[PDB]
Amino acid sequence: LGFIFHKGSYLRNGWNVMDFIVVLSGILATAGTHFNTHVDLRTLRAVRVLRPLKLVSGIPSLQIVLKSIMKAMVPLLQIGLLLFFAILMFAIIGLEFYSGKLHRACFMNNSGILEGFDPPHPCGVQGCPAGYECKDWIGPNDGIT
Amino acid sequence: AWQEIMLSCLGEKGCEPDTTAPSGQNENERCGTDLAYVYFVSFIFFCSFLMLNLFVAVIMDNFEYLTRDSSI
Amino acid sequence: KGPDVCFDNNVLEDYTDCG
Amino acid sequence: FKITKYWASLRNLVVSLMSSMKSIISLLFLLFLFIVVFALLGMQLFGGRFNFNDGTPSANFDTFPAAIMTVF
Amino acid sequence: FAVIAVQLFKGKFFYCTDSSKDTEKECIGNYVDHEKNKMEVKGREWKRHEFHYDNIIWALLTLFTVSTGEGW
Amino acid sequence: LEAEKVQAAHQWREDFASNEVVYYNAKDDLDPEKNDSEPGSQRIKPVFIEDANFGRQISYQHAAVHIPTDIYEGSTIVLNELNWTSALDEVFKKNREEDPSLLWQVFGSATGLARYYPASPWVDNSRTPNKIDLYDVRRRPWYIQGAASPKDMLILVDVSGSVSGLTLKLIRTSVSEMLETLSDDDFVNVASFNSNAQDVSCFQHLVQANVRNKKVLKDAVNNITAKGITDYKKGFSFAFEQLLNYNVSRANCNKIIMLFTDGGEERAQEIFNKYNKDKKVRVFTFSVGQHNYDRGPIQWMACENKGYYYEIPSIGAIRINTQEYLDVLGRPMVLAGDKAKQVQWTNVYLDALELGLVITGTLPVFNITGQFENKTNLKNQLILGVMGVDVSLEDIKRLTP
Ligand SMILES: *[C@@H]1O[C@H](CO)[C@@H](O[C@@H]2O[C@H](CO)[C@@H](O[C@@H]3O[C@H](CO)[C@@H](O)[C@H](O)[C@@H]3O)[C@H](O)[C@H]2NC(C)=O)[C@H](O)[C@H]1NC(C)=O
Ligand SMILES: CC1(C)O[C@@H]2[C@@H](CO[C@@]3(COS(N)(=O)=O)OC(C)(C)O[C@@H]23)O1
Ligand SMILES: CCCCCCCCCCCCCCCC
Ligand SMILES: CCCCCCCCCCCCCCCC
Ligand SMILES: *[C@@H]1O[C@H](CO)[C@@H](O)[C@H](O)[C@H]1NC(C)=O
Ligand SMILES: *[C@@H]1O[C@H](CO)[C@@H](O)[C@H](O)[C@H]1NC(C)=O
Ligand SMILES: *[C@@H]1O[C@H](CO)[C@@H](O)[C@H](O)[C@H]1NC(C)=O
Ligand SMILES: [Ca+2]
Repeated sequence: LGFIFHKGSYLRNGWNVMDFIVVLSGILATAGTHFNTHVDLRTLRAVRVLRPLKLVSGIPSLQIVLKSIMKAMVPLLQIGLLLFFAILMFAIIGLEFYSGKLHRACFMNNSGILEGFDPPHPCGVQGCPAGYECKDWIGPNDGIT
Repeated sequence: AWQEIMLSCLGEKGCEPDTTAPSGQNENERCGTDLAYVYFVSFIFFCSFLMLNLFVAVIMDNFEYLTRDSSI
Repeated sequence: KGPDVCFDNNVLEDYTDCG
Repeated sequence: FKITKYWASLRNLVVSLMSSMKSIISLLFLLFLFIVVFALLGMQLFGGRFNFNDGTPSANFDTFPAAIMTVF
Repeated sequence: FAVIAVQLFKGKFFYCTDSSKDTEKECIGNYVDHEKNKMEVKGREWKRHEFHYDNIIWALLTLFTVSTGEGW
Repeated sequence: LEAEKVQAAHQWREDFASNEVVYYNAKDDLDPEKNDSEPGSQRIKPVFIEDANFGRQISYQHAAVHIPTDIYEGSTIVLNELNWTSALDEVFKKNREEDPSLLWQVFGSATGLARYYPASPWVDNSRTPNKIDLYDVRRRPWYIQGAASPKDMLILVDVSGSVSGLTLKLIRTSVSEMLETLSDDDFVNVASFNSNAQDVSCFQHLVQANVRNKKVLKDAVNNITAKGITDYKKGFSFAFEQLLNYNVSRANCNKIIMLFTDGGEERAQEIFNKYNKDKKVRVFTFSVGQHNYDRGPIQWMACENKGYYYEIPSIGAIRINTQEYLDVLGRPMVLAGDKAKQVQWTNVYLDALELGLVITGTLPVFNITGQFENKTNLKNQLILGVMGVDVSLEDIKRLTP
């Protein structure tokens, strides 16, 4: 076939471009021993995981089902924009109200070995219950939430 | 985690002091109940059904907007 | 100076209890 | 159900399912291919990196049958 | 599915509170628990898991729990 | 001698409901609480006098029994032991009445029990929170020292990639508690392999296992880190080569390899042919960690090489599997029947029940069921336990006026 310039060429197909990308990364990632992988890629054989999709590329009876499925989801790309708006609108508000107020937790006094609860109990103006003191803390899920 | 609320509402659980009675301090250590299974299995079936209706009753209300077409 | 007598490597030993 | 009046409503459902079966299987198969792709991607990103000092969790990405069942 | 799950997991959802012992004969006594990082002496109990599959009613309940998604 | 004879004449049971066993569990309370007794056994409440010779509450009427906190006081093994070790009480008493200046005399059993004669409450771990009774007689220096002949270990840690995380925490705790079971007559050296073997510490040969060397090895082991592919052949070459190094001081006895791995599919048959051909070196293999890698090769090296295989899947399995390797090493000492019943005295140490500096004389006790009617001898290659009678250093200082 062609490559690009020809109209019906190789890359003008939609699946052949990703077929080509996968084989390109197969050629490149196996060019490591020559340079001892001095580039320190750690990022090119992760294209190998796209190789199962070449089944869809080889069986058009699967593509004309995949296209139907992707066709039924185009109307959804306005709930998504509606969804990502809501997520943003409730994030802005979160930023105003809880922005730094999740960093003190109630740890047992027990100086040295601090204890805390197993579900850690935060502080605020709502202070520590009985014999606990309000120490510093990374966030709730090791700082992620 | 409704399943664990159901399990922690079951029978033989402790009981609150009630600070209003002289008896039933050591006894009435049965302040759960095994109707929790019915209480949570049914609600999860009712709330999940009564919501489905509220969903469909809305969807079918706007079914003209949702099946709008450029032709029609 | 170490102990005079020590016992290892008897031929009669029953090896068939590995685990 | 054959003895009731609901037989048609259900035999027709089974007929419509059995007719469209090369397109239900070829569609569960695409769900399976995308689960496989995401399982292999998760193996690349997180394969063997889950050995924490607590112990590797059951929701691993180390081997394939345990990457499939966490993408699930 | 509940009948199959009973055939498949009946009586197998048992565990000793001490991970080293794995039978009701062995699971008796006291044991030191190191894993709480407090190293405290607890008692060995032989338990079931809370959602098991040892009777078709229990299979149905713990499959309803899977259906609602929670804690599967 | 009495213990050997009495055990040889004990018939196994499982029925202790009506034919009970009565004994004094050292970890009971003084309060007359009948809720302190047991289903399968009945507890003595003793009358304790106070003595200055021991400094504690003594009662010369019976021998106390200490059962570890991990071991159930009423399992079948423990109830059989609590039965057949009740003639020891009258032998204890006759021993004392011959010589009244005798300190603790203890039978430390292979089931974990210790039965010590002048019955006293267990020192500090009877009943009080935040202090747990971690005593286990099968680890005490006199027991380790009478239950086997001196060792030459070489501890082969597997620090490769796959042991990182929990398995490495467990490996370094296991190796610490393996070094803890070593005397001054035993020589040790810790080596670690990942695609090439190297010492974890500064010692390049088998050094003596004294307090200072053991501390160096522990502090090296705790610094160890997991990285790289595993090579069993290159690590076992190192192990076998370090046990053939005779230029150094050694306990020229009981060469051992303690392989602390998790699992693979390498059996290294060729290197066990080339280095351990006539099987002079034993190989004990430990499978540490909660994992799923193959355990076939590990279970096979132990069989091929007179060893034994232990699984250490969590902390709390750490403490038992080491004293188990000693359980194995005492077979040749059993088989040489009465050439092995020599009393041996331990280095000075501090008594568990507080009396200060005491050496202790030990003597292993053998299992003698099938004798003069020679039988299968399934486990007649293990010892019942170790007898040990203490001597105080203050007692020796009175003979040197
Ligand atoms: C000293 O060695 C003797 C044998 O050389 C040990 O005696 C035997 O111990 C085993 C278990 O350790 C007994 O097996 C059990 O027997 C009962 C009744 O037959 C059976 O129900 C169990 O399933 C199991 O087979 C065995 O009976 C017992 N006696 C003999 C004659 O074999 C003895 O335990 C050793 N001493 C110590 C302190 O371990
Ligand atoms: C819009 C709707 C309901 O979904 C589309 C499209 C055409 O039919 C589908 C339905 O799936 S199936 N296998 O039951 O025919 O089948 C395929 C071909 C998978 O596409 C399905 O009809
Ligand atoms: C012209 C018809 C084909 C349309 C273009 C190709 C679509 C399929 C290739 C991309 C599939 C997703 C790849 C990213 C990872 C899920
Ligand atoms: C000719 C067949 C008659 C069957 C009458 C009862 C049919 C009930 C509906 C069957 C739905 C099957 C779905 C199975 C799960 C994918
Ligand atoms: C073992 O138990 C039986 C039953 O009480 C008893 O008769 C026997 O004397 C016990 N053995 C010893 C050595 O005391
Ligand atoms: C031992 O620990 C020290 C302290 O961090 C470290 O610098 C050193 O690298 C460790 N040992 C080796 C051989 O790396
Ligand atoms: C041991 O001594 C011999 C004899 O001097 C010497 O040849 C050898 O290199 C020394 N070292 C070892 C490890 O054998
Ligand atoms: Ca490895």
